Amino acid sequence: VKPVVGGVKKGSPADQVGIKPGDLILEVNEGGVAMPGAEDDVVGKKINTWYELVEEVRKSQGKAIKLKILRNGKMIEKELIPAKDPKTGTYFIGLFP
Amino acid sequence: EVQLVESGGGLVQPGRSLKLSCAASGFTFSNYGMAWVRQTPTKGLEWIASISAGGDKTYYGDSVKGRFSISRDNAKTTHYLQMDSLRSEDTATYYCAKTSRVYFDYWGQGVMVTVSSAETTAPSVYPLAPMVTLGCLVKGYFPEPVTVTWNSGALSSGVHTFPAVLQSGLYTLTSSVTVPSSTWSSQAVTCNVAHPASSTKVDKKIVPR
Amino acid sequence: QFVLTQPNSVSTNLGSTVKLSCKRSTGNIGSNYVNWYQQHEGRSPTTMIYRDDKRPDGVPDRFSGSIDRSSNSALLTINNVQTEDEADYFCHSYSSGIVFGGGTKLTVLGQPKSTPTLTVFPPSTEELQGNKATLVCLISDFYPSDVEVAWKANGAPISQGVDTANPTKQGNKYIASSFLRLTAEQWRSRNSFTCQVTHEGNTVEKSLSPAECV
Repeated sequence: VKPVVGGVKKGSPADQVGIKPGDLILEVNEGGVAMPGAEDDVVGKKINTWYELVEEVRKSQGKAIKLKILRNGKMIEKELIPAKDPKTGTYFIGLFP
Repeated sequence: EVQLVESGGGLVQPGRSLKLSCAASGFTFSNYGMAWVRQTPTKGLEWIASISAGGDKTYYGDSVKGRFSISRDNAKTTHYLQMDSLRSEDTATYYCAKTSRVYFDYWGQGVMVTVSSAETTAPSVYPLAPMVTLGCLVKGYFPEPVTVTWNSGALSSGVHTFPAVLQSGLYTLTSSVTVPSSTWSSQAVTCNVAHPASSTKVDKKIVPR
Repeated sequence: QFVLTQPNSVSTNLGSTVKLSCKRSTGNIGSNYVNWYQQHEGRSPTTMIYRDDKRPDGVPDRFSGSIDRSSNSALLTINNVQTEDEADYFCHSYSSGIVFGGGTKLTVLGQPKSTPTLTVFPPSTEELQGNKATLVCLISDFYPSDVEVAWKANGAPISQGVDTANPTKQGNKYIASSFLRLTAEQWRSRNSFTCQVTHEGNTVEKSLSPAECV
């Protein structure tokens, strides 16, 4: 399959950030300020199978992440914090496909 | 398996220069930045320099006022610290360390830089003969460090290399290994002494003299 | 830009929980990641904790990290502390520069008393050819770490020419060494030298003699 954005839960992390539907998500990487000399270190993963996304959301462990994605063809990077759910306690962003 | 093997240390006079090397392997070199960090007993850990994965961004710590420059040779999977205008206070053990965005994930074994106008002095090595315990004696060297192995590292368990004493400006230490007497009764046993600052390496077979 | 302050030393007990603190002098601690490194005596550092609270694979799960923003401090917690945990621990963070704490030395009392093992070696013929003689006394497998080292010749205390190293930990226990600088003639003169070590009020000694049983 292919990982495409469809729905955005209002008020959820991505909604507070600015993710709009219909985006192609390429990469998910570690977030937060990096130490000098290590900005270009690769820790993230270039995604394609949509489950690689949700896998890399469980790896997030509630820590901030960057998303390198496509807006009508141009590359754009947005970073956010997955929120701890008050029910079963799972990190979410609010990103329906 | 990840390996960071440092070389290029030793003794240098105040006001001179020394270049250090860190040979990397066991991971994609060009995917990660590298750094140099020094250590002393009195000042603890002090960050020295970092260089980015693409070699195009460099970062210097405020312990060195631009006197050091960092470089990386991606074809040799190595990186370098050029240390100019060296000072007594720059004497330290220098480590290279691989980065992963937010921390130093692996450290090299360390190499020692000593800033001193005393000459390098090579050790005199003597064999110490009486299960069984055998030893190698590294008498009267300067500066630190020395390395001792047994049978080129094929004897690794049972080895003790003892901290040196310092007297009249020269270090002396002893290293020992314990083996079954049946071991001593067969294959030759040799200690291997390396003094990086004099670039010397000695093997001594321990004979039941 | 900021400094990280660590205690000089902490002493705890085998099996206890112990918390090591790391306080940031200026700027909110949560504004950048904190990491923790373990360094054994004479060895390279290894990672205990990175990214505030993640545990590298290979590290026992009795280590955990946390961030206390109210005290602007990072915390390394060790549950069920073990004697193999004696080591130096450095905290680490960064912003525009990279900053280390001054290091905390962790001592764990309460491990088993260890009476020393003694190994002694005479001078080599090769060294005597140069008219010198060095007597070697190796002291290992002892705990705790204070020792008084004394040498005897024919039972009388000898001070001149003695160099004794401070004990050091290697692996799980402590080691020490002592050297006697002699001339070839001083070594040939008496028919006994003794390395004497006193430990926890108990004394162990072994002697060396220029003779031969035959």
